[PDB]
Amino acid sequence: FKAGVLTYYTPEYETKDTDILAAFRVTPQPGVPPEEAGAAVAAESSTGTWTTVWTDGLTSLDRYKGRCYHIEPVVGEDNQYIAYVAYPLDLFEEGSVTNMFTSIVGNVFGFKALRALRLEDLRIPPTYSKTFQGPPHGIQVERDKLNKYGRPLLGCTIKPKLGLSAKNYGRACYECLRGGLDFTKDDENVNSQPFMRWRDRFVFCAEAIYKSQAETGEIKGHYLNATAGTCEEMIKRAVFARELGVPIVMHDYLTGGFTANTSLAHYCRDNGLLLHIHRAMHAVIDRQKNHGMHFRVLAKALRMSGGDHIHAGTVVGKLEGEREMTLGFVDLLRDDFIEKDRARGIFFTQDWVSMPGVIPVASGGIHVWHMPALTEIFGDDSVLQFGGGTLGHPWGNAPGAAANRVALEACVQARNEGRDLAREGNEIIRSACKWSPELAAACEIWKA
Amino acid sequence: FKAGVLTYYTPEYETKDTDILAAFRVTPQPGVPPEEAGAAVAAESSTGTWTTVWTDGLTSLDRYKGRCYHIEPVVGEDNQYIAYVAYPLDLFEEGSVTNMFTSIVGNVFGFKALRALRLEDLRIPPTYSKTFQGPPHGIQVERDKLNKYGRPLLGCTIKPKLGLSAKNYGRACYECLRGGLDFTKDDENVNSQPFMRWRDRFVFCAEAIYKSQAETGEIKGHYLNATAGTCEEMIKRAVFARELGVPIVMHDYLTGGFTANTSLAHYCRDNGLLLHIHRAMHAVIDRQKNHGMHFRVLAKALRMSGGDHIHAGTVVGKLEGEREMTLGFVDLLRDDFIEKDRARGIFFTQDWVSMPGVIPVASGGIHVWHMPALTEIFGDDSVLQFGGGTLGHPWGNAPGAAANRVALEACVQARNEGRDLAREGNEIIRSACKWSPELAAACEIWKA
Amino acid sequence: MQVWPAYGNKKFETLSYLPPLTEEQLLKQVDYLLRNNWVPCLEFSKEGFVYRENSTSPCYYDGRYWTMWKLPMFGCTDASQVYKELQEAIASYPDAYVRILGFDNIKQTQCVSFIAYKP
Amino acid sequence: MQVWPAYGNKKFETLSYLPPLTEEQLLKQVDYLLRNNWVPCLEFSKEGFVYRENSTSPCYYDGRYWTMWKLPMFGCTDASQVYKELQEAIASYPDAYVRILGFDNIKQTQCVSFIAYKP
Repeated sequence: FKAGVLTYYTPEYETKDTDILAAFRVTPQPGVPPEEAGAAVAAESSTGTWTTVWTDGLTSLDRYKGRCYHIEPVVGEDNQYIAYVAYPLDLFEEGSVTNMFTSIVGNVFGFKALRALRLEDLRIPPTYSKTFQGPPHGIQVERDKLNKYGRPLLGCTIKPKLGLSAKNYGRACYECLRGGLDFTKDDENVNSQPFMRWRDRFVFCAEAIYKSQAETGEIKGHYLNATAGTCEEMIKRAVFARELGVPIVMHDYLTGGFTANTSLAHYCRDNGLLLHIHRAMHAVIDRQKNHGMHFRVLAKALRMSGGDHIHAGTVVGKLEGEREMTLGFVDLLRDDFIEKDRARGIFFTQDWVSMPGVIPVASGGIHVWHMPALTEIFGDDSVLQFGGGTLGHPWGNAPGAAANRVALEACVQARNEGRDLAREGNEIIRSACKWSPELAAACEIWKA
Repeated sequence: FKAGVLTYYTPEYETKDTDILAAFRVTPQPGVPPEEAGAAVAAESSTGTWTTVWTDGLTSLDRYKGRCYHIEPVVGEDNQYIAYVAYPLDLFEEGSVTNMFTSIVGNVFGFKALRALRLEDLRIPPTYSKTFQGPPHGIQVERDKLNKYGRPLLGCTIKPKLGLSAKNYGRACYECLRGGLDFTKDDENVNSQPFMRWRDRFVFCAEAIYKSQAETGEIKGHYLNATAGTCEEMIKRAVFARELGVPIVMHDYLTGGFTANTSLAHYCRDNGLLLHIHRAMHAVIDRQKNHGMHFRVLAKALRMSGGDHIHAGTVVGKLEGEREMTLGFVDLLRDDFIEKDRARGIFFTQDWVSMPGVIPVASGGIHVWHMPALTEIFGDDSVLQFGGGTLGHPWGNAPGAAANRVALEACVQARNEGRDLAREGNEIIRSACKWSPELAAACEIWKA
Repeated sequence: MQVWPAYGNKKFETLSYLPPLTEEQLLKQVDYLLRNNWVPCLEFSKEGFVYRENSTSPCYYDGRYWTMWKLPMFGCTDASQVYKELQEAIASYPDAYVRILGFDNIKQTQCVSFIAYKP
Repeated sequence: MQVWPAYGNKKFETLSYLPPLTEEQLLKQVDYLLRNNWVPCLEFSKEGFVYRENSTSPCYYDGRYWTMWKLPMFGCTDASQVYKELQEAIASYPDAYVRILGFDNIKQTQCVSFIAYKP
């Protein structure tokens, strides 16, 4: 042992089937070569230390180091590189997304030699993913529980999010649900607040769920937000939803956090509740191309920690490259086996070994004229959210819901007959306007 | 009500003493004027909607809107602005940092018209902060419980973080503590893992705490990491620390999350445990000047959610502007009343109305020659962490701990006599080397 | 402004907000199953809707199953054979609702359900 | 390589890893209190260290208090007056440890504690 101040760059390392793999987009400081930057990413997210310590001689630290095993340049960027890092399975606490994030992204983003750093993807090996419950139910079970097949599901976030009494809030829910939406939704911000306390909201929303279900003959739900300041409060709210017998609750998984989210996913599994996940605050982390974590990493983490729905953004008003990235992480959320595909931002082949998928939820200023594109791009296993697109209908919530349900079913019918939604979508909608006055009224407010 | 697609810019609005205020660094897209960008920040973090909804007529939505009440340019940046936004008290669930973050940063960072966005500061009004427990104990109570006065506290993170058996890990702890450190520390990554399960680590670390305390006559602690995949597991670990009678546990508050952290802070208050907080993953959020959230926001949030220590980085090897920013949020963490001071990144006067302060923890490659600077800059109410700076001493952990304790007390003694640590620091250390062979040995390994 | 009908407008999930399917339109929906190698299956019930008699625990409902008409039509090559069986089911149970299910043996799940006859 | 003493090296928190304070050095530590408007106070005990007799609950320890020598020296202007009282405490309790505390009436807390005499 001697005290005192590219070991982590191993380009010929063969990844193990038990390794957790990471793809980092790294921007070195001026004068830092890409190999030294990749080595630093691996060292500073594993066993790197600034001075030698005698305790290393009590173990075999090569068994615990992260290894940067490949570096590639990024096209169009003179100073960005993708550095691939392998982490041994033994670093990670079983079943803990919290520890997975801590271990991989806990420290390295602050290293001085890295001007910017973004985690783009993780390869979750089956040996590690089998230590997680995953979604409380997942896509196929949810469809069977709710008796819903053959079309995207439809939801609406109640607006204004704050300002309504609990009873007026529930009235809006009932009118949306009775017109043909499957779900209404608490805003991510709606938890418990002055003038709308959570238990009052739960009571009136439950009344609305059951009134609309009895009226329509279709099973209805409302994403009752259980997000709370403490774990005890969060579970208290899920417990009352359980008592009310309603089908679905909601969590803001990033602002509540993964430790609370995993607890709630366990409670939902144990009690038959579906779990709607909102990704509030994700753009603090995932927006900039040069620094943070891509949403697909946050999406894989939610599938592991547990949720039955997850918000996934929109594809309309987006360029082809952005839509391709969305479709990539939609497959990572829904499918059992996803082959590597860099054109869709899938940096690693991902095998979920029968962990159920999560329903992606599309949202963001969408209305009836977006129904062909949304149906074509997401397919059946999606929830399409129409907030202003329902409450903004000139005849009110039930006709607005009906216009959205008619538009969607018109698209589904035409698709099933073999028609091309990408080219015939506007005509399919116009044709339905001829017999649906609700859809015709929506189509004059908002434009193709 | 008519269906269909700078209202939020109110430059003459007078902030209310109950308002939560936010200072955003906003980078507009090309062609977006700063007033429209500031209006968008306020709208997209409050009541903005893409189409009119009839339900607005059931309430008074002006009572729920965020208002951008001031915009200023940023010197040296042609396209950055500080936009100040006021949020009504009624938006926020009492006692929930989770809801505060959701409400303010949940949505706005994704708005297309904002090329980049960073939350720099929050004004937490007393009316809202009084709904939070805050730190389980806080600076003054902690000093009284541990019987420690008149100097920074000293800690050491055990390395290698993974690779040691629980017993070998505890042996290293005992040797550090017996040499004069107040604390040893679980790495943020050390939770429960193959080859070192948490309950085994707790047993051996407790043995080390008590052996070193009996030997030295000074109260000792080890930050036992309770961070876990679920809330139930996290509390289970705190419960066993409680049974063992040890003084301090630890949480990774950002990766575990605020809902779990607030629960653990409550448990610690109820059971007399001090709570050490590690800020793992903060640089994913807080590193880039143009996007994310500044650490001072994450620091205020921890003080509210609850912790007795929080990692705060280092000041050595940093330029004067960086040190000024650190001192700014150190005051925000420790003090009762902090006046606005833009030179230190304090955008708002902050009144904590007797909520206790949090001890900042300095860490990052520091060793004996940094003791004058660290003591001068942080003062007594700090923890100085020496990982490699203890375990890297050529004579082992107890002499390395002794060298650090001697260096610190030499600095404290000289400061108390009226000497200038900024100019005499190296000579104070050299003088102590004359009678302390442990310090002399450390001073030849590492350099002034 | 028209008011969405509050009575006499009960629904049957996918396609039930559309006008009643013509025979040609129904055959096109069946052909969609066949092109996708999904197995059509008819089921029928005089009670059209879910209820909650035996439990109100989350996601428990009664009335999600109807009664199977014969067996899933494995090896069906001709959509008119499903229409033929529809007419047999109506003749045996003219006071029952009848709907067409689809089964996906690769996903290993039921994947389609749409109303085919109302009394 | 020297081995850190494992016996006979018990400690008393701040300054106890330094050589024993000379009288001049002790007066300088007291003057530091006075310059900061902190109130010196002596306390003494034959038992030098904490123990855990009555509870082992977290952050409970016995032996954190010693016994007060007279009262805190409010209005002290002269560090030699603290040294004078130190010699009185030693004379009355020569087999006791004696240490100097400081009290901060603005923070409203005890803020200093350092050993002044060992038997």
